Amino acid sequence: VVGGTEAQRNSWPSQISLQYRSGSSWAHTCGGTLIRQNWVMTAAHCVDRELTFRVVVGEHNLNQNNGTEQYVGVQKIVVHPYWNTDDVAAGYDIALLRLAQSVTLNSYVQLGVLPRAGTILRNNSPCYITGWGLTRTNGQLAQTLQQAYLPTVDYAICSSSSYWGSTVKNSMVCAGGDGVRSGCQGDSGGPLHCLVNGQYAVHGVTSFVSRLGCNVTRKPTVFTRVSAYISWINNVIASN
Ligand SMILES: [Ca+2]
Repeated sequence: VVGGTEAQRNSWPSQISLQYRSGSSWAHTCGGTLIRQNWVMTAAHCVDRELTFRVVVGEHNLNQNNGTEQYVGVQKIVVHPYWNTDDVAAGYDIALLRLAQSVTLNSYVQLGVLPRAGTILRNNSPCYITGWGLTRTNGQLAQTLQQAYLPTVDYAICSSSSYWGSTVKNSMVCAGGDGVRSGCQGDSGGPLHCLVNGQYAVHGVTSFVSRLGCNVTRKPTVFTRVSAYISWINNVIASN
C-alpha cells in the first residue's frame, strides 16, 4: 500500500497474510480475506507458483509476535477455471483456499462480509484497501498492516481511454488513481473494504496495477469484483 497509514490492530479482522515457505523461513507474498473458518478468498495469480503456502490470521506486524496470530496450512487450492496466468486483464483473478484446519474467531479473526451478488458501487464510493504490500513502487513490504482510502471509479470512467480503457472489465472494480495512494505488490489477493449502508463489505480482491508503477495518476488499482463471483464462491464451498 503506497500512501497508506498503519491500520489499527482490530480494524480489519478478515485480512490474512498469505505466505510461502522459503528455506527455513516464511515470506509474505499476498493478502487474502477469510470468508469461512476454513476458507480464504484471494487472487488466483497469488497461488500460481508451485510453492508451499500457509495462511496467517490475526496478523498485524510481520516481523514480531503480536500475540494474536494463528498459523494454518493450505489444504486445497481452487483457482477459478477460467483464470489464465498470461492474461490478468481477462479477469477471473480469484481463488479459494481450504485451510488444513478451521481458525478460531475473535476480535482479530473474523469472517469478511461479502456483498450481495451483482452489487456495483456508485462512482466515488468510500473504500479502504489493506495489506502488507510495498509502500512505494519497487519498494519494500510494510512491517505493519497498512490501509489507504481509495474511492471507487465506476466502470464507465475506468474503462475510458484516459484510464484503463478496455484493459478493465465489468467483472472488476477500480479504486484510487490519485497518483499518491494505491495498492502495490504484496497487497494482491487482499481486500478492498467498501462502506455500503453503514457496513463495510469486501467488494474487491486486489488484482493489478499499472506496469508504470503502483501509484499512477488515472491508473487506479484494479480488483476482481467480488459481487460477480458470489455463485462461484458458494459453489466451491458447497462441494469442497
Ligand atoms: Ca506478528
